[PDB]
Amino acid sequence: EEERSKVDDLRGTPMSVGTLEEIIDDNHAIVSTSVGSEHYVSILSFVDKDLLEPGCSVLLNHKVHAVIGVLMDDTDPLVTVMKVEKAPQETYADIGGLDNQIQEIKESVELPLTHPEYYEEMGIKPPKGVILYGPPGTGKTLLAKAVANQTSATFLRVVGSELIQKYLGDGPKLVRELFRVAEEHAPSIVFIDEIDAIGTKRYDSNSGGEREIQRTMLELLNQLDGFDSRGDVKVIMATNRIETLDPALIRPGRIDRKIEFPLPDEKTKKRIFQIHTSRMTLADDVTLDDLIMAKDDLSGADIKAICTEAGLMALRERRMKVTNEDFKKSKENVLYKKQEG
Amino acid sequence: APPALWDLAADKQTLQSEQPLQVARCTKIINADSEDPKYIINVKQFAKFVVDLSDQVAPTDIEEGMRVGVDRNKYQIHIPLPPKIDPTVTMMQVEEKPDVTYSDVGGCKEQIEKLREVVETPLLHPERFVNLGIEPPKGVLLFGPPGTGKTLCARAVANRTDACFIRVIGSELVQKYVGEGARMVRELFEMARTKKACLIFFDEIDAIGGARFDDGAGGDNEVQRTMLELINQLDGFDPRGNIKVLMATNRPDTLDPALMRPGRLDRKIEFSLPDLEGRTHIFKIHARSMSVERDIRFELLARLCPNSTGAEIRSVCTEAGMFAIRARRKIATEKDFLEAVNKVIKSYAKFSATPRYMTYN
Amino acid sequence: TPNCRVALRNDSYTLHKILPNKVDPLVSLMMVEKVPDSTYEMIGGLDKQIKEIKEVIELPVKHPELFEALGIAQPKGVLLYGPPGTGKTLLARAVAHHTDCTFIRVSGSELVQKFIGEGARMVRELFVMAREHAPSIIFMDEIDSIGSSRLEGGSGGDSEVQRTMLELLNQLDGFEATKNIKVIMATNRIDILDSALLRPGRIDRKIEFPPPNEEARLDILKIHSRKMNLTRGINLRKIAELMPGASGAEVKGVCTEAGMYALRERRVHVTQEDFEMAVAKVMQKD
Amino acid sequence: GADREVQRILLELLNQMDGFDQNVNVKVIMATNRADTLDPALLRPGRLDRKIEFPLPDRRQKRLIFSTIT
Amino acid sequence: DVLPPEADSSIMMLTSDQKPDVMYADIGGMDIQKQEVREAVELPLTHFELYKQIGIDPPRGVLMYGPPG
Ligand SMILES: Nc1ncnc2c1ncn2[C@@H]1O[C@H](COP(=O)(O)OP(=O)(O)OP(=O)(O)O)[C@@H](O)[C@H]1O
Ligand SMILES: Nc1ncnc2c1ncn2[C@@H]1O[C@H](COP(=O)(O)OP(=O)(O)OP(=O)(O)O)[C@@H](O)[C@H]1O
Ligand SMILES: Nc1ncnc2c1ncn2[C@@H]1O[C@H](COP(=O)(O)OP(=O)(O)OP(=O)(O)O)[C@@H](O)[C@H]1O
Repeated sequence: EEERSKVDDLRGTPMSVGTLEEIIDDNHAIVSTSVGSEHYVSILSFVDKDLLEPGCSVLLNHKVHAVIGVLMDDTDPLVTVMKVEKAPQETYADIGGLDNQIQEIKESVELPLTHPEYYEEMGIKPPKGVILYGPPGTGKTLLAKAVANQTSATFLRVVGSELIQKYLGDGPKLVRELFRVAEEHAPSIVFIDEIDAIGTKRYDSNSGGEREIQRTMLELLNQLDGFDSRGDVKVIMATNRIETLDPALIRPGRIDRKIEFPLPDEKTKKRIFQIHTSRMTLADDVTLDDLIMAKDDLSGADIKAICTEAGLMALRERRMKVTNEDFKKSKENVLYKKQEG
Repeated sequence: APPALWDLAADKQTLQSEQPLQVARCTKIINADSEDPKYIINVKQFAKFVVDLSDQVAPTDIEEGMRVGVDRNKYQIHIPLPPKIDPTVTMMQVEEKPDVTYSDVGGCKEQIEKLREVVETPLLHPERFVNLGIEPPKGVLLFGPPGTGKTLCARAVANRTDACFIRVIGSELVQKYVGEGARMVRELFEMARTKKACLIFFDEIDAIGGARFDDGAGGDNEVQRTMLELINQLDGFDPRGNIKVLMATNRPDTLDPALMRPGRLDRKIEFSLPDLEGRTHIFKIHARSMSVERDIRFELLARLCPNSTGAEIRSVCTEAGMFAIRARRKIATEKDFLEAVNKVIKSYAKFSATPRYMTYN
Repeated sequence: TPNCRVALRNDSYTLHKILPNKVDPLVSLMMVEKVPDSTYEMIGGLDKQIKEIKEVIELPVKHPELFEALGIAQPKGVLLYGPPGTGKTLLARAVAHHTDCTFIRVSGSELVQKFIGEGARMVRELFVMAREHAPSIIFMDEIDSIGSSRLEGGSGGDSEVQRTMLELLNQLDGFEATKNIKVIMATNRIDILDSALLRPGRIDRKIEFPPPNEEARLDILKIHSRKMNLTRGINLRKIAELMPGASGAEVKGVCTEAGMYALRERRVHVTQEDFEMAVAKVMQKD
Repeated sequence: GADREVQRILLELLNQMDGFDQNVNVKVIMATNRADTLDPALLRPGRLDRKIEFPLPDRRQKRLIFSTIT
Repeated sequence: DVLPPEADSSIMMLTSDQKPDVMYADIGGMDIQKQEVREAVELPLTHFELYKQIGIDPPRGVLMYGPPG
């Protein structure tokens, strides 16, 4: 009512947007705005003074440098990288052969949060995350378990050591903010895939050095260990080669669960071809036995790419049904690809 | 809305109080004293002003390098400001509230005792050591196997008697644009001296303790500044520093910090780590969780996993009820989980046995 | 709307007027710099190859309603490997020119980092510009050199760009949205083997970049010869056979640099001899 | 940041010379002791189309360099 | 009102009339660099239309490197 028509005359019309430097128990707050300016602000209104804390943005009324209201504005560089969303149409039911592998991780990710009643009454509580890996180049097949996880709660994916070591640091602080922002969005899932920090050869741009790289990773462990945060921000690690990472990383996490990705057998590969070709239309003469017999140590995306190139070649004839001669001639292209060099 | 109603209704008295002190801009550092009435002062505005002070402030209270308020019109000194340094790095350095009480110990006795008397007893009974002094020691050093790194400090958090202490993370000392760590390490010391006996703890000193010299090129120069400025500011004579010390890392390396500590530090202890008869103690703490059958023997299971510290046997108690949920069992029978416990120790030792003993060896 | 120029009044400090701003023009600045337009009429010899890339690029732009009919996923990216050569850079913006979609290049120095955010992963905020404007084509420019042929510093140095396209394709397939976003590789050898070590044959489109050929030299010779006044007594058959190997960019060296001798001779029309001069000029440095 | 602004000023003159395209008029000659620090955008064709490298003196140049000083 | 032009500001122009030191008879060694530079400098500057005749766009870009010498 009258207060809205009162306090507005004090702040307006012009006002500046500064930053909070430090607070004094005398209700005088020291503000800093562009460029390099200080002051004593004491206001009893709209505060919220305890939730502000130094290091946040505050308004400045021209007369005289008073803060009428609080502003939390994001935006921010890091907040942009977490969303959105995906909520992908794919599910954990579109993959097969890892049922024995997936059972434990699916359980472990749905162990907390959803289905809490048997979890909370048992008093186990293993909230250190999970650790993934496999050969030869998989780990995306383990990401095919992250899509099902993207269907539940909140998800964030941070991959590759380039985002830290491309320039000088400041080291982990880029990760340190990911922890806290995920705490503000808790519960959320943070997935990290292919950690090359110790496996990289040449750093990006001009930065050093091999041992500083290690120290930012070690501070990542203490962040992850950790002292002292109980929040999740559930963390999942994944890579191709676990031997590169130091055993110093395993005790803090993941001490309870780590999975290994086995190579698929004949029955699994048959399932894989089934799931991809479900949407595709194939000729009657295409058989699933000879295909998986001729292939040796191939993942889902390989049998995927051969079908993609079969349909691409079938587009030259503008045919939606891929014949077995076209399928085999297309298969020979990726077969010659891996066998050329 | 009612609290915001009364919150916005105090601006009528606030605007009357808004006339004074709102011209106090800005904060300015003094330079020299030519005489008693007149002082030269510098401000961030880049204009250095020589000016007098207000008659409400005693001139004997202003010492060189004290920041004070100013009435821009007359430029005279208004009110001094105690706080000076630093931006948000300090507030991030500060920690509060307890957790992880003493009941969370895994059976270590002589360890926890000998480190209790270095820190907690001097501040618990100060008159005792001053009477019978001699003098309490400066501080300690922690390291060894991972179980249990860094949790022992949480014990001091919950056992802290009155004044909270500050914990510090190691890797934040070293930063891009060399010369930021110099200000960094210095300011927290002055803060501590105002904090009257508050504790400062650096984790993973091995990151900033890289020793010593290499051919070329530095390299360790920006590292050596951090450590050596640390030790130099640690070897100052005033006070110094009453705030005691606390240190922890992983490996005993490197030699330079290790050769500098025994002069200024003492009481280096090594883990220990679960003794045979002590391994069961971790099982006694974790026994309060879930439900322990009266026929379960902890001493039998404990010998089957040497060198596992407390983490791995925590995952033992964890995988008990974990695999019990999948089998719908409410309580974990001793014979049920051990079949998965030999598997959970061996299968995780297959790729790596976790040789922390080899990390420093 | 944010990020628009607006007049500011003196008294109330209000918004007097609305004025237009420039944000993409700074992007297209380096764009038109780094690459010209080069429509299909300015390229020759890749007819067989542009046939291959046409179905890859045009399908998500125009056809996709048949994608679900054939149950085939959209292609994520494509690569061009072969001795330079030229046109692999031109073809990208040529297809994008006929697609009307915006053309975006990777780093980019220096000034792609400042224009887009302050500091970050740098593969996200850029992707936020490509999300703002779709469809858009992403190109890898360039880090193709013999420098940089060591496979020690050169590999690990470009392998962060290979990690760029890795995590970008990992984005496209894993999360975010939606289609039309593609990546193009232009390089020759060496780190092609490192990318196929990072690419376990999964997934990408394989397109070879061919060396210049005789019959490929004829038509392209005429193409670059379209802008310089000359008589018709010039035999394009014999002149192309004299230049085996070399590169695509050598064609322009021939034509252009031959023009200077004619300008020294003051002749308005050039002669066959004068072009055959610059032939030798470009064969001495080889 | 002012150095970055003056290299965006180098880009701004890089834009102004596009203002000079075409015909009338300007002439820009450029030399450097080390070309490894130059950004590819400057050496890119369309703006600096000529790269002239100073060769090490040779026998033909020896006799000329001796005649001129003598 | 705007600048005439041109009254500057800074630098300034001229100052080169009382200079330069010596003519080109000094350095006679190169002869392959001068043929490039001369054709890339004085020829486009003297005749602008001669380039438009033949249909070649004269560049303004001149880059030098190699020292020492
Ligand atoms: N049993 C299965 N059923 C269905 N799909 C499968 C199965 N196994 C694997 N896949 C699919 O095969 C793909 C394999 O991905 P791939 O390992 O080729 O990724 P990648 O390119 O190696 O990733 P990165 O480069 O990040 O390691 C997965 O996306 C997964 O969806
Ligand atoms: N002997 C023990 N008594 C009680 N708890 C233990 C013991 N050993 C391990 N733990 C528990 O195991 C958990 C994991 O230890 P943690 O990984 O934090 O050690 P760390 O800090 O990594 O060691 P370091 O700092 O040396 O690397 C700790 O929270 C700790 O409570
Ligand atoms: N097929 C071709 N034959 C001859 N010249 C060509 C051909 N394609 C392009 N060029 C010329 O080469 C120049 C550069 O083209 P483009 O940018 O595609 O190659 P580039 O990527 O610069 O070469 P590089 O890979 O060596 O950097 C263009 O000005 C064009 O006139």
